[PDB]
Amino acid sequence: FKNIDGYFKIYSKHTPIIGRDFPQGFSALEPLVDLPIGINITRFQTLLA
Amino acid sequence: VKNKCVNFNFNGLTGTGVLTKSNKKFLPFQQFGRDIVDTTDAVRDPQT
Ligand SMILES: *[C@@H]1O[C@H](CO)[C@@H](O)[C@H](O)[C@H]1NC(C)=O
Repeated sequence: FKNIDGYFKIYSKHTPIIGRDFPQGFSALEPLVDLPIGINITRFQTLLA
Repeated sequence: VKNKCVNFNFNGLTGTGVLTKSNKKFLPFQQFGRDIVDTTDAVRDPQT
């Protein structure tokens, strides 16, 4: 997640594999949605299920 | 038109050259494309 000059930017990439947590193998991140929000953001939090 | 020197105005990108079907791997988000030294080389057709 990046929010330079507003214009909220996100990138995503999915790699299921079978190795352990957070492998060292490389992987690129493709952009998914680029939506121009253009507001002030300092805090960040997640949700659960 | 293809295989002919024409002046193109592709989505505001004005220039002159010859356009032919390419065999690149434009990802869906990719729009403009380029070459090694920073010149627009392969532009995907927005319609087709
Ligand atoms: C109009 O643009 C849409 C968006 O991709 C697509 O259906 C096609 O490029 C155009 N349809 C025409 C010219 O009939």
